[PDB]
Amino acid sequence: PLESQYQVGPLLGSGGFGSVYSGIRVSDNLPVAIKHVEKDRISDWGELPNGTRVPMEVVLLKKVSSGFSGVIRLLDWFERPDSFVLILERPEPVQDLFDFITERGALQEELARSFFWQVLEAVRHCHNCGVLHRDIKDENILIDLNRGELKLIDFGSGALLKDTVYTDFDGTRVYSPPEWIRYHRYHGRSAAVWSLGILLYDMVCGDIPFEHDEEIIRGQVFFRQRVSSECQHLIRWCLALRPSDRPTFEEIQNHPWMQDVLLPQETAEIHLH
Ligand SMILES: N[C@H]1CCC[C@H](Nc2cccc(-c3n[nH]c4cnc(-c5cccnc5)cc34)n2)C1
Repeated sequence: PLESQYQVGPLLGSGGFGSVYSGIRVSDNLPVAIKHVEKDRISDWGELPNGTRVPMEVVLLKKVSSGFSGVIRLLDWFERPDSFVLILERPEPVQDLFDFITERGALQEELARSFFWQVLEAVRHCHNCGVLHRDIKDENILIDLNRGELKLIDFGSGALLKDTVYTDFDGTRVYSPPEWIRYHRYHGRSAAVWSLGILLYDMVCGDIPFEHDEEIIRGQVFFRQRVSSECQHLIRWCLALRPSDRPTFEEIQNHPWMQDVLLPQETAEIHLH
């Protein structure tokens, strides 16, 4: 019975992903997040190592949950008649990147550098564990306001990482690559890099670069804020129209703009405290 193991708090939010509540594990008072997703709303299903029907999200989460905490870890999960309930780690105090950007405006490049680097590390961790997130965006990353550490959330649109083409997509369209818009086909890593380009622009400009399909397809970036030439270059590289023209993750992290990143703690002391 999960109803007695957890003290349910306020609704943190709801949307396509379902409904997520703040919670507290009664045994040790550990802060937690409680996510409800209706079975009717789940189209992507997977198999547990012990042979059982579970949402793919659970499968993916299990594969990425462990030491490296760039990703919010799954602590436990329950099946109900018409829904699944996930119990997830919850940092405190916390704010998602979307709200942070909204309230603070465009981020100083030193801050964006640290945040972007942490996201890259988190995404690399996922890929190394055979998991593709498919919905990297500011709304899906949490900021531990005390430690300056970022955490990736919501694998409800994710999939197992593969080297062949994806022909399905239920992520955020304005973060999706031109090859999806045009051909309904994309490969995991190169598509991820595109979304990262969108994210980086978002960090240093205060808003997303594209709104309509035609803009994504044209792939022309204009800067509304003062942004260094190095940063502009990295962004334009990630947003290359041709997937094969985009940088690998190693290439991104070796880019000149990516050098001399602050540690999470230093980042918090300077920018969050
Ligand atoms: N864009 C917003 C929409 C509302 C959910 C979320 N906000 C917060 C706020 C504090 C903690 C967590 C939190 N702590 N731990 C978590 C684990 N998973 C999720 C989550 C969010 C969305 C979809 N799936 C899972 C959220 C959390 N999430 C992000």
